[PDB]
Amino acid sequence: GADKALADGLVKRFGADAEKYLGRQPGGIHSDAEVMALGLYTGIHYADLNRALRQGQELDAGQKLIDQGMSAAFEKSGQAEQVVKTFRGTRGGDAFNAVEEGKVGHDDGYLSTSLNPGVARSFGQGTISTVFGRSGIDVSGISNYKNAKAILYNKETDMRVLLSASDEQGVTRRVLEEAALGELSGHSQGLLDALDLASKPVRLRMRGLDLA
Amino acid sequence: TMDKSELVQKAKLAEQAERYDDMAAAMKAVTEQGHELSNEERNLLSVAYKNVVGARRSSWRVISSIEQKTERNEKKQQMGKEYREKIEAELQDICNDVLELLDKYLIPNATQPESKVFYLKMKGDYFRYLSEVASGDNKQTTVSNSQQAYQEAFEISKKEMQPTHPIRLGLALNFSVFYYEILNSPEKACSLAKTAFDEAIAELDTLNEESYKDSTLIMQLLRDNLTLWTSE
Amino acid sequence: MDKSELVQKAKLAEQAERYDDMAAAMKAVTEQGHELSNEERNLLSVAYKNVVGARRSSWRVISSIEQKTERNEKKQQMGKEYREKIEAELQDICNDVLELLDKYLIPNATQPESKVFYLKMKGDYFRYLSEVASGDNKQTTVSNSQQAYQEAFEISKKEMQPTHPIRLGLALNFSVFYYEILNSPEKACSLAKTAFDEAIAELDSYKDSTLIMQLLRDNLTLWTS
Repeated sequence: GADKALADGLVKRFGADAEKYLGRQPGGIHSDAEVMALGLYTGIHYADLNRALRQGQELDAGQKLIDQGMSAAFEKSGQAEQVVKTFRGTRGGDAFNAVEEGKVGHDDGYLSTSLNPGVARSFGQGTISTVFGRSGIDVSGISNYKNAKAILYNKETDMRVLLSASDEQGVTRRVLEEAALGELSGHSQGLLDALDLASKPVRLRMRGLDLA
Repeated sequence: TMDKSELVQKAKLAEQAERYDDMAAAMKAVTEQGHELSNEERNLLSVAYKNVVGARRSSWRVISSIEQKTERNEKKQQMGKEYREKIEAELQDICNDVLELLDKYLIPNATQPESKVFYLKMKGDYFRYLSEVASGDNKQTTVSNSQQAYQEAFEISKKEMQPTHPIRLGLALNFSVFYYEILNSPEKACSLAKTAFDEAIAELDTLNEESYKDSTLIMQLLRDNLTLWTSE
Repeated sequence: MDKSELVQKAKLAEQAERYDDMAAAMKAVTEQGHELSNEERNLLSVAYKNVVGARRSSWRVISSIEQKTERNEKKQQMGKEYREKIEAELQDICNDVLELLDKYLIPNATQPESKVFYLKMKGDYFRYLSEVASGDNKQTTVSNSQQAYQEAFEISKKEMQPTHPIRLGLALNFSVFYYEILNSPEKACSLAKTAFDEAIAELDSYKDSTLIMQLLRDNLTLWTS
């Protein structure tokens, strides 16, 4: 119905470019429309789509269709059973440059991360991130150039900056966490307290009146 | 009389009730059974004694602070001195009991390097606490024993642990505080904190999905100490 | 140790937050048999408030866990045993202060101000015994609490101003006794209201009294919800 309407829209607009991704995830959690949209994005359209989202430009017909196919895919997916660690490198700054440590912010575009640490850090790259989340979509069975094993996070996904630091080379080294995980996430139960870290963590009118 | 399961539950109850002397006694008895502690049991033992020793370190600092500010009175000075020495005596017994558990059971029974570093770090910590109240010859003994335990822990951590491991990072923090506060070496403190920080930020891809926030928190403490100690 | 040494030791123990030491020092001062100064009385009161307070808090936590557990009989026996251990300590603390009150503090009190203070204190520690007591013993501690509070209230209404902080503190603790121990919100609100009304009628520079008056008013609005 709605899936078929969007799937047809993608084939009418991108032809064989959309259709090469058909059936690439036989563990069919996602519709044909979603698998083609995730493929079109992962393979090449990420650059033009994310540029338009980030700049606040109106999306053309093709971009509109890819964006609704990806939104629908995230709606069906939800949170995974375990926290996944992924990596991301950019030649310059990103949307989290502005976000201070311990505070949350988000990228207006979709957030591509990789399970492969290599196809991320460090030569040429200006900001290197380690991401922890549950709501990412694994697209490695749809599109996998350079065997990047990509995990995509939804556009405008709120991320907490757990750490923002700079290398002695000038490389920004960041740790991001999906805000929706919680604040008790990433803590091994009682270890910080047990580590006995060397760092500092009635009223007054009687006193001798024991007021209940 | 009491089995391991009973003493572990008693310790968890004592913790909630903020009855740390009870928590420490229960975990001391568990340790003296001679078997290697689980991570939960180890953390229970560590939290118990951290609070038991912590209260005396805090009290010692307060009575020491008062001793300086108090007026020129032979009787008043003698009361303050006596009271500080009473706290010192308690602190020594606490540190001696945990150092006894560490030498007799905790360090020799540690089979994984994670636990070995944890307990050797702990040995450094309690000798550091003895150093804070010690003077003369005894101070030189407790100060050397602290550095030796921290160094042995540091050696194993660099060979067997990732630079982001919270146990390795917590050790780097406490050992750098030892150099800064006990050896009065801002240079040695900064050198250690900088190397640990640099090595951890170079390999953030080694962050464990279970303890990543423990790591980032200690990394922040390291960086904050470095910027504070390298002021102006 | 001399009185002067014991009082200084108690002031040192307080700063160091070593309340067991503070209580032992002030217990020894009291056992010398002379009427305590307002400073000494307040030192004794703060010492035991913290010593008993820690056990009241621990008891409430272990009692709360006992109800929420109810899964393993071995776990149930540990909780029961541990709560009874805390109870036995609480009973020892209260018995020591009630011993000081009956043997020295109440018989040596020469001014009504102090007489009210110590009888109020007697009511407080019998109230603490009542919180953990059961059956016959509970009935004895509950009666002794009411009797001490009533005895203090009679002297406070005849010899003290309605705004006196000792009189107001008594009205607060006695109303809490009616509410928590006798489960009588009516008796609780009647006492708290009369004390508040009597104090606001005769206010004519004390933020002291005003703070306790606020606690009484806050309880009245909370209980008449």
